[PDB]
Amino acid sequence: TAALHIGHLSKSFQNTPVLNDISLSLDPGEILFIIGASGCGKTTLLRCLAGFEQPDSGEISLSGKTIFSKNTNLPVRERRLGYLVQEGVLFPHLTVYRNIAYGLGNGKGRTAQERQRIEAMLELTGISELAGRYPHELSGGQQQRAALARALAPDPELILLDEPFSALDEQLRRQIREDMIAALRANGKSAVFVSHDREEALQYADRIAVMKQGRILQTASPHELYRQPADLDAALFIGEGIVFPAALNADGTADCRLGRLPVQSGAPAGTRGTLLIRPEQYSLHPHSAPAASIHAVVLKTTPKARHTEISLRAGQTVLTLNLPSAPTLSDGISAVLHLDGPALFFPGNT
Amino acid sequence: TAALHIGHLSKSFQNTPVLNDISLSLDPGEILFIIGASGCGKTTLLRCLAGFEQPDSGEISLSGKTIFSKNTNLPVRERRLGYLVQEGVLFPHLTVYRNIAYGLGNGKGRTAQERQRIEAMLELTGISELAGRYPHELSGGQQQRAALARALAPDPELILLDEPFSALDEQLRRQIREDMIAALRANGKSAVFVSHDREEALQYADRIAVMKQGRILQTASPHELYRQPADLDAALFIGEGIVFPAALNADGTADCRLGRLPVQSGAPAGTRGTLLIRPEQYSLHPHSAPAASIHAVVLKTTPKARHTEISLRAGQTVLTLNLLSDGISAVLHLDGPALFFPG
Ligand SMILES: Nc1ncnc2c1ncn2[C@@H]1O[C@H](COP(=O)(O)OP(=O)(O)OP(=O)(O)O)[C@@H](O)[C@H]1O
Ligand SMILES: Nc1ncnc2c1ncn2[C@@H]1O[C@H](COP(=O)(O)OP(=O)(O)OP(=O)(O)O)[C@@H](O)[C@H]1O
Ligand SMILES: [Ca+2]
Ligand SMILES: [Ca+2]
Ligand SMILES: [Ca+2]
Repeated sequence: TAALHIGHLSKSFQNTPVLNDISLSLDPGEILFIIGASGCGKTTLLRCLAGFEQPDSGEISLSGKTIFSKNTNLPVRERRLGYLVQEGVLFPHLTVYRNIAYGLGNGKGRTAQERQRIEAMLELTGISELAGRYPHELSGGQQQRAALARALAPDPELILLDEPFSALDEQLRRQIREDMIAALRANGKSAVFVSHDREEALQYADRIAVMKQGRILQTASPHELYRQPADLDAALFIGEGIVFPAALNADGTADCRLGRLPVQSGAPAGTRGTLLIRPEQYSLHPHSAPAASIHAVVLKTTPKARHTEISLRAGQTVLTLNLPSAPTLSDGISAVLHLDGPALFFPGNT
Repeated sequence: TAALHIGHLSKSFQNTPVLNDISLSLDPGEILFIIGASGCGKTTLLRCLAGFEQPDSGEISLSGKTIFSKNTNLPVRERRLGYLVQEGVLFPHLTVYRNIAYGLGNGKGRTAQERQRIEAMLELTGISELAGRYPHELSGGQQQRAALARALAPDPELILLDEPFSALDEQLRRQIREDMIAALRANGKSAVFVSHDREEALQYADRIAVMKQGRILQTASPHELYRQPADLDAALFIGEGIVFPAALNADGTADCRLGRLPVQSGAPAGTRGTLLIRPEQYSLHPHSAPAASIHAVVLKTTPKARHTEISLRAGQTVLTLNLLSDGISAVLHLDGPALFFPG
């Protein structure tokens, strides 16, 4: 998948303003991430789209149909989208299986086709052995995965996922996220993810909308957000940074306590502001010979948002490395791989 | 702080084993992190400590007093610890102010001392302007912080914190955890945190217990857990790693297709195994000319699991970086330009 457009949307609770003149589009098949500080309005936005909250002005359209505006306000039932709530509350008196079955057909999961879709959701999320559990019989991350499976089962053209993975250990989240998003993309599905995992957003988002106090500071690709953030607030939200008051010079540097540093800016010389350094930009020299120095050949370089993925031939194997930046090889190909420190060795009774 | 002793503790549900021969110890004022894959038994362990669940076997003692055993089983209200449940669960019919007041004195929050302590908790967690709200008027991360404020207000000698920060954006979680753990340490408090944030555990834990399928895989300092893991299983849970089939040599190197690499092991030469390299150990050379170079002097050097914390006098600042004798001269390089934001 669905297109979505939200135009000038605003929402207040009593004297409490929360969404302030928000505009946002989602293209068919697009994976959009919405991120921002606690309390900035993410869940309220999703609830306004799904019809659980009523905006007090603005417009919302979904796949070419107005669903909210000065003269329309469709019931939740008439809004063709899926919405995994941040609470992920399951029906207490239903089994995991029957929770997942709920949004398919008559809800009972008696048909072979339902059984097969439900089992596929259980396998994706790694909870097949818990199909007969009731929700009170589950850990926090097991309950989270069952809620995710139930949301995903009907495979809506648009799905809104409000922190679908926040209770899950890293390796688990990484597997589910990759398998799930590949499958959404394979099927042309549109999705909006709320996340506060910076690496997740940078890796998987087509575009990221960064919110602050009910407004959108910036909506951009991961590469543009990270390297060309609109604001210092956006820059600090998307990554760690070390900041100093600074005065811009005319030669592409700025002065700060640390020193005179090259800086990306087109503002006039004499502008005052703040300069930000990413911790990965620093190194200290000289350096000891590395534990191992190996000769390597660069096969392929692929820029990502905040790193470059390098394909390598070193010794007699090929590795892929993620590094803050690419090496300068007068050759374009000839490099030296360093290992810092001993590796670990495990005798592996496999 | 209060010391804690858990001894050969187990628990099954129905006929479903969930905690299996847990032993675990906490010295006064120690900060322990418990981590492990989803379903491994972290919350069940905490519930058994707090008396919400009853173990089948084993002993729990608190500051030297046996609280669970074959012959003893102190009710919840009698166990002198605080416990922040992974759901948080605020009292829905009380404001945030009265929720945080609840564990102080008569719960009314009418004494100047109570008002002061509630203000301290509202400020630590950044929710001062929400203190008049009810829980259903709050965002998920605000509800989480109010629940944390409520649990921390009585300042118990032992506090159990099951995922107290999981709904919070990075800057917020960093500030709250730095301020709060510094305060706990300054006051000598003992704390057990459950987390799945690896950096967090490695930075703040005095020890980390890694659980797997109901058992303790390894309990150790962050340095030991990360640099001497018990298990390729434990190694990969605590951090990333690139692996290679390798064969052990006798000079403390291992053969693998990448080369003859120095390795840490005591095993017998000839042992075939897996070599594991952490991503931080890799670099590719040569690097580009640096955008800038700043002369620096090393002030101090604090070893951590994945890096060393170095204090440096450079230009006209002191900078502290995660990246050598503590008085040496060195040069800081900056790779690429910094960003500049007009005021
Ligand atoms: N009534 C019950 N019957 C059977 N198993 C149960 C019951 N209650 C909990 N469990 C199981 O106990 C195991 C441990 O649960 P616990 O909540 O302690 O895990 P956790 O480590 O805190 O998980 P997470 O990281 O997902 O929060 C889980 O596998 C869960 O399925
Ligand atoms: N009934 C209400 N009355 C007044 N303010 C409310 C009410 N409900 C929510 N809010 C406020 O609206 C703002 C947006 O809340 P929302 O749940 O959308 O935030 P969020 O970005 O999802 O936050 P988090 O990251 O903490 O989950 C918050 O500051 C919250 O306190
Ligand atoms: Ca939210
Ligand atoms: Ca748990
Ligand atoms: Ca070989």
